[PDB]
Amino acid sequence: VRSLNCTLRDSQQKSLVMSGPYELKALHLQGQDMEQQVVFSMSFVQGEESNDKIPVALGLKEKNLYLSSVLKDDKPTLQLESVDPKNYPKKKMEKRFVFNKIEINNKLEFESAQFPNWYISTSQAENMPVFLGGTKGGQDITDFTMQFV
Repeated sequence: VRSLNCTLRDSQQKSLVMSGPYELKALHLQGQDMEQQVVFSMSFVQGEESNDKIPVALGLKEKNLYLSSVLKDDKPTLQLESVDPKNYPKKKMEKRFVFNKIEINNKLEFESAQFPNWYISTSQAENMPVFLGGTKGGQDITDFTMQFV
């Protein structure tokens, strides 16, 4: 399946890092301290494609960990999920692992295929988790830049 290596940064220049085994946190990084940032493998998977809308999976570079959207207390929730390292990545990923990457004026948004209009979001504050957020509109950050590695 075609994959790109990549880092993500929020629209406020916060870098993404592993908090626990299974959480990402977003924080202002600079310097050599930038080593500490998570590289994704972004996969081009089967789904609903327009010029504006590309379905992707987001895995960690050389880990069998994927971002998925899951119901956790009658709320769409972001988790890191372990997968069988022999079976992944796939072209037909399961729907919970699929995000629609939307280009919206040199920025990216990552909409969950599974929960429409829920986005990968970060907090304005330091050291908070990346979450699934349902409100675009000037409180949580929903847009990102992408860098190639």
